[PDB]
Amino acid sequence: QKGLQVDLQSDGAAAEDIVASEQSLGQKLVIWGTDVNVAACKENFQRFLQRFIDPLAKEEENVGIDITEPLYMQRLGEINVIGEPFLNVNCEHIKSFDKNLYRQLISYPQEVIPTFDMAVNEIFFDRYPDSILEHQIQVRPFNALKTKNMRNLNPEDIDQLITISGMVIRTSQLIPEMQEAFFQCQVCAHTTRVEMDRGRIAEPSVCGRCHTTHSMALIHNRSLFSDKQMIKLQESPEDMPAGQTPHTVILFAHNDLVDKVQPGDRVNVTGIYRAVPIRVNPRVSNVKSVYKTHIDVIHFSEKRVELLKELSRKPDIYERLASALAPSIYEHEDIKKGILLQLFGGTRKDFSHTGRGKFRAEINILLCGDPGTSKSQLLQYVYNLVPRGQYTSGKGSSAVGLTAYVMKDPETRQLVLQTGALVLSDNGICCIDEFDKMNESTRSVLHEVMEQQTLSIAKAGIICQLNARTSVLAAANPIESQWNPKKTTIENIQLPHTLLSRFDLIFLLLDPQDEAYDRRLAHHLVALYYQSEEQAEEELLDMAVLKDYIAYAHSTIMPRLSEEASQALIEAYVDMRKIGSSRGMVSAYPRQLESLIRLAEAHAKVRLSNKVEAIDVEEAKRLHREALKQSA
Amino acid sequence: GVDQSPRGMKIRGNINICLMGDPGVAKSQLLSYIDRLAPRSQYTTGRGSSGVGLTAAVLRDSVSGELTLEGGALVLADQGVCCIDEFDKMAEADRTAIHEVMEQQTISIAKAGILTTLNA
Amino acid sequence: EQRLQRLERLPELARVLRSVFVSERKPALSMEVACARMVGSCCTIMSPGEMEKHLLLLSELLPDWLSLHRIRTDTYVKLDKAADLAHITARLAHQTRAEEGL
Amino acid sequence: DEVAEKCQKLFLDFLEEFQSSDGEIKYLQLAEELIRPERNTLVVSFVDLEQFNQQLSTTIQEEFYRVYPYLCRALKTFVKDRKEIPLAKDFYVAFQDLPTRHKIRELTSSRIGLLTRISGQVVRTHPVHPELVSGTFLCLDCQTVIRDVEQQFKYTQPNICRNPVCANRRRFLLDTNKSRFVDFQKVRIQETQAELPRGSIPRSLEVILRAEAVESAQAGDKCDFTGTLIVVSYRLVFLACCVAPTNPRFGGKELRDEEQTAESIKNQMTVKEWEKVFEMSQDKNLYHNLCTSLFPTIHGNDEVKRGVLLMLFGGVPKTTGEGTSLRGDINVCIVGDPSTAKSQFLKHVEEFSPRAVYTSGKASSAAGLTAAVVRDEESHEFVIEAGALMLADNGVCCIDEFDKMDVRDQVAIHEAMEQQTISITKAGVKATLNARTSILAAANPISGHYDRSKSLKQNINLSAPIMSRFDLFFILVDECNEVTDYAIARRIVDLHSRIEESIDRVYSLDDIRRYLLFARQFKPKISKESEDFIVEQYKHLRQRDGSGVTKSSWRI
Repeated sequence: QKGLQVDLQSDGAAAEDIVASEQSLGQKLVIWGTDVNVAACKENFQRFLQRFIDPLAKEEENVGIDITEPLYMQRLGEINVIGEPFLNVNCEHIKSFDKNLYRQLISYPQEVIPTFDMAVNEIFFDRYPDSILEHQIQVRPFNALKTKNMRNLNPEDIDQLITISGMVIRTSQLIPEMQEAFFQCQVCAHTTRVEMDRGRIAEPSVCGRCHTTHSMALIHNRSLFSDKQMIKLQESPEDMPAGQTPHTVILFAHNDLVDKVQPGDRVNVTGIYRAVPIRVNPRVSNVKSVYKTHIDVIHFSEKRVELLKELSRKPDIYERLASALAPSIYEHEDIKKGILLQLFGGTRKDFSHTGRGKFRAEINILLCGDPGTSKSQLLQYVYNLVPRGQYTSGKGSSAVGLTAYVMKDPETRQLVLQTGALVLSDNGICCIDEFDKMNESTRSVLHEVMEQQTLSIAKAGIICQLNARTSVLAAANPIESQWNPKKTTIENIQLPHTLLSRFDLIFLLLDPQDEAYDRRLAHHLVALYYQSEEQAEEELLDMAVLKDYIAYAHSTIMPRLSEEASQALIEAYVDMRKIGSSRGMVSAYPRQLESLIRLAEAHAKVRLSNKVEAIDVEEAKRLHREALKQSA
Repeated sequence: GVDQSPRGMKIRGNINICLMGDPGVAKSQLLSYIDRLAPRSQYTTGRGSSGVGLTAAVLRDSVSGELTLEGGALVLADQGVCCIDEFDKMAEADRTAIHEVMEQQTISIAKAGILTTLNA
Repeated sequence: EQRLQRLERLPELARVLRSVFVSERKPALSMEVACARMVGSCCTIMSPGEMEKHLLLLSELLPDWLSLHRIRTDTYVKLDKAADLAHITARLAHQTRAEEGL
Repeated sequence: DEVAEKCQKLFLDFLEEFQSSDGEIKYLQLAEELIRPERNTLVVSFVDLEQFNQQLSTTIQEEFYRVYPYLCRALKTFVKDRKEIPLAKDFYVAFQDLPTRHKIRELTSSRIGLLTRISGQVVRTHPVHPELVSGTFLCLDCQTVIRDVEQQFKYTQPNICRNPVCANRRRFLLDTNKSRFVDFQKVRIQETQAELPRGSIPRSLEVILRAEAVESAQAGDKCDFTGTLIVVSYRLVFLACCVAPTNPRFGGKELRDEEQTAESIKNQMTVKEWEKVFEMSQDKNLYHNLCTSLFPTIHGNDEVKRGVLLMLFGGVPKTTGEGTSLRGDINVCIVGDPSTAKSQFLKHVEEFSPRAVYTSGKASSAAGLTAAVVRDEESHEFVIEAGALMLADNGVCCIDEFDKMDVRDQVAIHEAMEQQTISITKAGVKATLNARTSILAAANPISGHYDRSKSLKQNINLSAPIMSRFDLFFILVDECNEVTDYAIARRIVDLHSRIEESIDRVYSLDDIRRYLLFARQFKPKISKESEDFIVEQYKHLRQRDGSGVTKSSWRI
């Protein structure tokens, strides 16, 4: 938009008295429609680039920029060397300098952002006037101080700087948008740059020297275009409400911002919440009563880390955290003991130099029992706390509909792909029930998801190989929902041998008929049945520590094997092979050997130590030993 | 019973009762009386209509561009009495959704897209 | 022995690296983004593991033809593309004869 | 403009000053062919133009759409001095030989007017269609014929007629014998599976070639088109010029299509590829040292390492007396592992050899990988779409889990291991092609493990017609001794503890790919002392087949 400036003086009179001195007749000029003047906003921004000192700036992140010296004074020699004339200015630095300029940028970023593009050019010419680039230096403000949602969009926030973080599902193709028009005369040679601002189409009927109507043909092959990438984004899963589906806002990206945000990441979108009337007919100027809400995209503390390190040295942290996942059942701690190590998994390693690049270090736990007795709380509690959890139904959803399938789409004239549920929870945890009565076609597609970590689907002329991987848990059930001592554990599980062998541990919900067994289970649920909320926050820690305990070791401590603690894995592998009695000479595959290494990496990750000793190795084989006696 | 949801989790509640009997032993007297007795209880039986219109009725709303899923006996009977006859005659898909709406009374809908939790 | 085949590509890469910086229209760039930009542009069937090796054993011999430094993210690589190849080839040929004469 | 005129006068002198091999110019022999009006070849080398001028060739590739009519009038004037030509036929610049290649994912908004080169491969094939270039209209208002009507990218109509009184603001009339057309093909390219390391977003791009660029354009060409991207409602189209079918991505320039002598290949290859394949080819353990240097994570089992190396080479597609090519490729498959350790055998080949696919049982239906047929949505015509077996020509296709599949898919692939061709005529649409792709199958037992009580034919699902058309058949050796698990466990510890340090290969992967093209050069022959040794060894396996009386298990 190119708006004019209207002076705010008395119409019809030049100056009513007031000699020499300037009383109420100074610089009252301002843009008509905005309380931001170019002659006033530019002067307030030049001092922001010269008189701004941030002593609290770090050195590992601001390499090349001095801390004591002004930061923006050293950035003059950085824009002309990176190639692209686009300066990255953080909105947090503006509030710490002037509070008046910070409120004018967010309230109306339509004329303040273009004003900043002309102030940097004046300072850049006073330092390196010889170094030139493509077009001019533009300012891309990002990282605001507002965190709202699509439902809290007040009607007073129209055409303002709103920053809402989310997750991008999929992106569109490339839609060229012709900006400046280009024409060529059919008689002479003359170029004309017609500004097609505000979505207007017009062509001049008078040439340069020919001066003949209908003699200047249009050529749309030498003008400047711009790709229009339609990016969709909804509410972030970490701050979304429960009980309703989130709203998706359409995002636009032009210039160099096209193909920058990959679909499937969590990038803070900083744009301007604008609104344009939908044009029904491109010929006749029609205005729709329902506008289109579009947003033009522009671009831990130390009080909690020290508390997590003190608990790592305590030898009781592994027992306190394992009992926090049992809010009702007192016993049966060995069932949920392996679930705590599932969120950690282990540090993923790369071996592309030997022909084996992809490798997953996640732990897959296998459960079995009655779906409702003791498994009703272990399927809905790991979904509300963990933000990377995706719940889905087995029988309610199709086999190919859960993953990434192919579906017709006559809108884009291309057989595009669609997302699912487990393909979005990468590096997290997937939630899925009903594994004993699941579909036959669904069991077949799981032979390469959690095994090969590469979903290769080549059908209907669609060559696509997905690289999504996520630890999936299961909860089986016998043919009679009860253990039968007359038959072995092999006949009870109806799953084939190739399916149960891909899982690590194995447990089973047993209900003994002992009289003394109810003395330690029935006397516990009644004690907490009449008690309200006068003991939950007194004898048990809060849930705010568990969410912050796993968000630190997953990107700081990378444990690895050594030379002494790794020798115990060979001797323990030979002893667990000649089992017999139950099934026979089995367990002769590198499956249980690979899963045993994942158990040692998960135990050392909770202890906050990259060095793995022989203590954590003895604890890995102890969990596998209890799984054998449970199913026998 | 008690509906306070302590210790983070949610305890059980709502009285449950099952009855087996041939539909014809004056069962309508025990059903029509309890239907008008409870303020939030609609007269729904096992027959009279299709099985995909009383517990899983999908309505394709093309006026707004969404996808909803309603029932007929467990979507509008909050803190009331759910009246239904012939508990063992429908398909297995209709009896699977009862595993979560009966214990803690939480409607779980997850058919690839519809991600919501109804409270009834 | 890991750089013997690299010295043979010096008269070959002198003409390939000259055209890839002109057709891209972009003046200056970096080496971090070069792992996914010019990795498929230069006609080299060798593994990408040795792609960051020719950017150090060539600019240090001729600092005038290519001047750059190292940091941690988005470096500043400036290649003098305004020089004729009639004299650049004679400059890189001085160090080539010294390698085969050892 | 005077800028475009300066780039044409100096370019005219380049065809006479810059020499080629001797004291003759390569364009001199090309001028003798342009006299005959049926061939218009104007090949211009870019690696040789920079030797005479560098700053002049910068504006040529930067702004090519504007200098398009200037190249047609400059080359026509230069050839006029050689010999007088008629004034009734135009030409077309055939600029090829570009050492710079651009990726399909590397594009912005100012890619128009840039003379670059795009890689990839074409799948769909469309027939030829003319294009109005030099036409002649006729005003229906004053009955006047207007000549010299050039059509660019829109409907260029004469807004002002010859009579300066009125004009025709509607439609005209297409001339008959006074309109020159140029046919083209609207093929559909596709991203290559060997250049997408991250992200799986398949798409295509409109490619339009010239008149003489036809013929050599069929479903299965891995060529790289060269031209300039043109912007059209508002769509995208890459105006190509010539074709050059070579190896995927980079690679060599000779395989099984062009044959020459041994003295002309040494002048094109590098000097580092001579002594490497000379002193190492005289060893005695060359067939064994290449097995451990490629699979360091596999301990023992020498029967699976010596068959994967021979899978890439194998036999050659010969020709019978009547002129019909039969077999010429080796096939192998393993069985005896419930997809626990055989998965690494297909991954090492997929990363190494770029001409390979990867799929499972349920991921491949009846067609898809062979030849899919579906009616087009914007043309309404039964087309033929290539599969995965046609893109991996002269290579090897991978497939795992041979159990979760029906019976209709095995019937449609029976002509792959015996005839190595695709003959699908569906709907009166003939589509008979050929592909020399070996099937790297991997059978899976019924109960997961090999049952010792049942017979050897009761543990697999493969019948007799399937195994008869297949070549080599291996079975994974299963040993239940205390020394088997004691030796394989030591290799796992050294791999997970010493990251990127357990590999001790004697030959790196850079020289293994170089020795792949030397095998397809000198074709070996058959000695006169070997015909008596083959006739005496087949009778041994003939009695080994009939263990009982006549038939038994594997038929040979």
